[PDB]
Amino acid sequence: TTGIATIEVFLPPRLKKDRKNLLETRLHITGRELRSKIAETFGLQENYIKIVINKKQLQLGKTLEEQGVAHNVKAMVLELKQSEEDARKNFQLEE
Amino acid sequence: PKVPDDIYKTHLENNRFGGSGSQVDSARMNLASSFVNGFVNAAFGQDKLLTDDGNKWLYKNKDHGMLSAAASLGMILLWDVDGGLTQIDKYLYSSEDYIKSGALLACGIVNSGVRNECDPALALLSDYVLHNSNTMRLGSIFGLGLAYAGSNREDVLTLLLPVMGDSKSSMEVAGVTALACGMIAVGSCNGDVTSTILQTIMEKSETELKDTYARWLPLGLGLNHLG
Repeated sequence: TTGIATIEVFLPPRLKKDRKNLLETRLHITGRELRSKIAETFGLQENYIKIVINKKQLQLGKTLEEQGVAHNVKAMVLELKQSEEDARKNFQLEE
Repeated sequence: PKVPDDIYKTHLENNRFGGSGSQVDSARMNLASSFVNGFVNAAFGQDKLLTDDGNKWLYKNKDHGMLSAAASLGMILLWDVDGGLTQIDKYLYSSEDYIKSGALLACGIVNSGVRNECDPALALLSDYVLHNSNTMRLGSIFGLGLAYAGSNREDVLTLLLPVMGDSKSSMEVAGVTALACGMIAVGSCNGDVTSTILQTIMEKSETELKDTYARWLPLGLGLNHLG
């Protein structure tokens, strides 16, 4: 309704909480925005989380509407040992 | 977590290969040790060898071991999807390419036997089932097939089936694709899969029918007709 989607966000059992959670949000927003909002609503590190959406990856530089999200789309949140850019950099510096 | 060397318990046998003739990190026994570490410490979610020295042990393997050894971690991290999936990331962006292929299969192999409403492995390996490098594509497709064996869901099957006609992919990729389609749809005898794989196996020529990996394609058919 009203151009807002109730995204079903799934958090790890490592953070002991409800496995399936509802997040009401818009669709004009971008990937940086979705990771930031998931992080603040569930108290996670926005740079240490990777969101998988509608059987795909987040298009971080692209908006939600373009990447294919809609109402009732599942979103798995995944933690990282380093930052999402540091996930590249850490190995990219060790040869 | 047990150590492959301790499973061999070289600390007690008379090491008749030692001293000067043991000071090499040769490929073959390193691959054997990685497989042993994966098998013995499987599903326990932790290791002492390839967690602390994760990158370091990988650096002393070579060639197909990277596609193997990295994927070995996936067996240790079985069914803790958010466990392995937080651990393969350091290798999801690895400078090494073969170990990237192993990691991209470990991601899927972690999801083997369990189904998630999110289908995380589907999401991760969907964009790499047509990767240009054969190793990346192979790891992605093997992991995705393992993550969804017996699922029979047609989105994955329709993502998989175009690879049969994809003659540009190396043959072993077609073999792994047939194997994945077979285990994803076991015994169902579904026409959508079956007719496609029958036409796939129908077109190969003499030099293709005799090659090493084609022998898997009939199995991909047979798996769809189990029992």
